[PDB]
Amino acid sequence: DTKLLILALERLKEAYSVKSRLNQSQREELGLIEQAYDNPHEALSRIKRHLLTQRAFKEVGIEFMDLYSHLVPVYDVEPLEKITDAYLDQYLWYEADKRRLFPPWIKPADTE
Amino acid sequence: SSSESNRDRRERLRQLALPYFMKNHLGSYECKLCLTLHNNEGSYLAHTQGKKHQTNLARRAAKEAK
Amino acid sequence: YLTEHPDPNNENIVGYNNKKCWPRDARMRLMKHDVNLGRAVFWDIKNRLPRSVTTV
Amino acid sequence: DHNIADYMTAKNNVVINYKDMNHTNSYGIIRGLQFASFIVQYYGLVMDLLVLGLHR
Amino acid sequence: QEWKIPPCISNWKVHINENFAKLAEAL
Amino acid sequence: QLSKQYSSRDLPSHTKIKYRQTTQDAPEEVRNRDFRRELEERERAAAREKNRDRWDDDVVFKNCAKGVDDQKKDKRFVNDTLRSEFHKKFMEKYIK
Amino acid sequence: IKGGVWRNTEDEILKAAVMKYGKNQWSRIASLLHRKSAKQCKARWYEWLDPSIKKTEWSREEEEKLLHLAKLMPTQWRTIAPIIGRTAAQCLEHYEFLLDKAA
Amino acid sequence: TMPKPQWHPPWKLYRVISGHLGWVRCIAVEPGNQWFVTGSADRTIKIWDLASGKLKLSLTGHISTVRGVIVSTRSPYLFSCGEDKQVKCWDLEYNKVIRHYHGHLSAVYGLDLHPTIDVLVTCSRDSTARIWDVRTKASVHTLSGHTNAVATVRCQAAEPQIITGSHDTTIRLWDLVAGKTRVTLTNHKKSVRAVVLHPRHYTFASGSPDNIKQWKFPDGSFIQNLSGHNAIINTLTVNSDGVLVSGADNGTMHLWDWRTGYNFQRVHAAVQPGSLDSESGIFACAFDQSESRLLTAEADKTIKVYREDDTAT
Amino acid sequence: AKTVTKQRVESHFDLELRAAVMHDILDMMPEGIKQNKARTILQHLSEAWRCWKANIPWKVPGLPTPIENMILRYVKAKADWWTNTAHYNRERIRRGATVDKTVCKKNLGRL
Amino acid sequence: EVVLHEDKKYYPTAEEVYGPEVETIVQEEDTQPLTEPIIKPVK
Amino acid sequence: AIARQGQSKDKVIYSKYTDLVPKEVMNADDPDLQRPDEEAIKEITEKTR
Ligand SMILES: [Zn+2]
Repeated sequence: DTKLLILALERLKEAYSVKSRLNQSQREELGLIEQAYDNPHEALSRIKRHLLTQRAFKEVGIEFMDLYSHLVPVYDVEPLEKITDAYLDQYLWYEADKRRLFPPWIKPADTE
Repeated sequence: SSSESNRDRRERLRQLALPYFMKNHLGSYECKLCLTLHNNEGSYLAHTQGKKHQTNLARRAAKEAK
Repeated sequence: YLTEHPDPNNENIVGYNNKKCWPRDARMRLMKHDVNLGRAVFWDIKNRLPRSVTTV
Repeated sequence: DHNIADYMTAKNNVVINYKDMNHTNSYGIIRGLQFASFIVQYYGLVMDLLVLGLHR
Repeated sequence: QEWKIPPCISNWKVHINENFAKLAEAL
Repeated sequence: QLSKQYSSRDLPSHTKIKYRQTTQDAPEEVRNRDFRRELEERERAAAREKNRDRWDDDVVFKNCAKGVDDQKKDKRFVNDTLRSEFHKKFMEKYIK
Repeated sequence: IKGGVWRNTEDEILKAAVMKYGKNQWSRIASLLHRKSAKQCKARWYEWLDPSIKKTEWSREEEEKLLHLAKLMPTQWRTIAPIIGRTAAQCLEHYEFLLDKAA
Repeated sequence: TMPKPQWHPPWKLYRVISGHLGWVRCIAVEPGNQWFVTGSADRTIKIWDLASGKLKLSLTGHISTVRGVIVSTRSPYLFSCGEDKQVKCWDLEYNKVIRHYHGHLSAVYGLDLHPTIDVLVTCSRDSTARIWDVRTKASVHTLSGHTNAVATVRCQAAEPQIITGSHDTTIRLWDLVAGKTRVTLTNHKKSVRAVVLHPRHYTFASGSPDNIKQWKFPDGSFIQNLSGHNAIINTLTVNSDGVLVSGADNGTMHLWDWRTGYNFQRVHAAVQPGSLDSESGIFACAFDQSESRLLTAEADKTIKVYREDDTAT
Repeated sequence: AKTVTKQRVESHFDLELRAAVMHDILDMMPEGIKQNKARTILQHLSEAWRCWKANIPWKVPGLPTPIENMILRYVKAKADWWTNTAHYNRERIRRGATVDKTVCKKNLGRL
Repeated sequence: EVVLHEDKKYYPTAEEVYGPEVETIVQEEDTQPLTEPIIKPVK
Repeated sequence: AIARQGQSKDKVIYSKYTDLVPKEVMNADDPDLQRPDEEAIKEITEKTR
């Protein structure tokens, strides 16, 4: 579990790595992720609690990155649900690879 | 200093929404029915916006109407 | 394919896409057997995907 | 586990806000979710099972 | 009276189909 | 009280007036013409022109693409900016 | 760090602020409160404090409708909540209450 | 009436042409029935084959909505004017603008050509109208006068050369060489949006939301009052056959006997396939040279062509 | 004799739209006789236009139907102008002709 | 029966609304591409 | 005479009720309404020019 949570948290930290003064919400995100390093078991239990219960989340921001040809959707979530979802993802992919869920023909693959 | 603006703004907002609330010879806010003292008028107002403050006005309402 | 979609005027070659980046000798030739084999392929694939699910 | 499923799904149902606008997404999947990848690849596995057919 | 105009005081300045039942119960 | 100020735009240009000529369609011709006959015959001609012009043993699904002949959605013009087919195409193209 | 429990003072001041400034200006309302952001103020308005929200017991019809719909569109609370006229969190709590008291 | 007067055949809708993206505000027809032109909110001017109804040519160059379009008779020009402020002269020999007439302070609502002299007359929101020397691009005269936006202006050869009306509900008749008013008529209660001069009679008509008045020439004695159809009416147009057409903002069109005010037909026309019911009504309309076709410019972004019904009686 | 220009075009179009509606309807709607809701009808105009920008259906409980069909007409016109402009600008940026700091962000917001 | 949002008609056919007698044609583009003259000069 | 006061006698000004009231008919045509003539127009046009 610690392995997974660590990976996901690093991933989240990687978007802000250049780190200008950012903003308020982003500040909340860095402080909360930073919190997750100090007391991991807390974060893991809170996460599993969400996954067992909450069916209603908060509103996601949306904005368009401009490639000058086709626009790219961009979504913004509150940090709590981002850490929760992130761990959910590292875990899902891990179990998935262990159990050989995806046959080889699907190739945005880690190997190559 | 930004903190000073909030004190000013939260007094005026509790003046708008405001007949019982006042300010004593000191700066504190007070409910003259309930004789309670309030740290901030808005904090005081909530007590002023509470259901106990409501009652004690009605009780004094009856107590005068008798 | 020709059973459900006939082409008496050989119009299957009108809207077929080739890759024009390449030189002519490298670019794909246009022939009835070949083109129609192509559209027959693409059509056969498409009919395996219900439109409400996804499409091509 | 059914719980994980109900979490993942229930997440794709939320409110999209841009300045003035608010609406509910009851249908399309949200790409920007952290775990959206796994949904995409799995669903894609399903439609693959459609295209190739189970035997092949 | 008819040409009374509601003041434009500014704020700036749902049904469902039954097919969902058939589907869901089917699954 | 007229100012001695000038401007670039104002200066002479096209000082000659192009009068219509006889084959361009001088008013003389126009007065004489029977338009109605001309308009009818042209119309008829146009109409005529138009007339001249015209295994897998295993699968989920039997053919979806049976009678699906495109439909006249691009023949309909719609006076509604958000439901014009042009707008749909634009919206389709530029958002992801 | 900003997150925390909601206070009667913050909540009443939120009432007054929303009354004065209007629904679409959140940054202005978050400016007056301490330890709370604009997103939190908005979602706190529309989730709970909003007077149009219905706080009371569920009638029999609302329970029939809620159960039927929840069996129709599993796990989708933001789609169902407007149909029954209740808050998503509220109808959630009531649903887990119906399965909780049902056995 | 005189005696259940002048039987005219009804008209039917013949053809509908799409292909503007904005409201079509203006239709004009070329001197030889070859091509008819349209100005639009699209900012284009399009020229259409009268016969087939196919689009010949799209011009671009106005910055804003084109409001008014005239094809000169004696020279191969278009004139157009817009909400932009700009009145342009296009040489149809090259399909480009050769001159531009500068000086109104706001949108120019309307324009017209003197039939023999070679002078252009324009109306603007700024409450003036101007007489422009086509050749030198020069404000010959400025017609001060009305208190609101001047809407429709017509030009004639004989006496009162310039007939104009405005949103201030009063018509002034302008003596061209003086650039002063000879006659003020004040008999409409609401804005005068359209006027029209009768081909042969030496009379003229004006339309307002309330009703439509004919006038004697000069000096505008009152003559008749056609009452019937009440809308904000944008178009009045007349055949040599004495057929007067009234367009309107609510979509309605009525045909009138010029002589009597007998309103023989009422046409309410379907809005376009998409559209909305509210985007109905005809901004303007015109008659080909043969008097055999009526063309209308509509807010549903179409052009409709009406044809006189041959079985009629 | 100031000349329409890029800096002034959006302002120009809305200026002459406010004037278009004003002249048309106050010369069209009337019999208030005193002043009929000119400030107010225009505030209904801007209100409706914002509502269509937010994609919020806009229904005023009381109102004359000619006023409502009015606003819906002109609002749809301005919507057609704004939208067509948006398409065109995305075509220019796609081809990479225009380099401007503002039209990119604006055009983005539009799409 | 069911219609995907891919199609889903809004508004009747163009032709239907006007009726049969009138001809409704949608001109888009144009013909006689511009280098052509409306009004061709004398020679 | 009030209204004229500023102007010369020559310049016209409507004021009486009679002016307002309608006058009828005038027939299919009468010499009364007609476009000055060719020749008057030529004179006017030339002097103007
Ligand atoms: Zn108290």
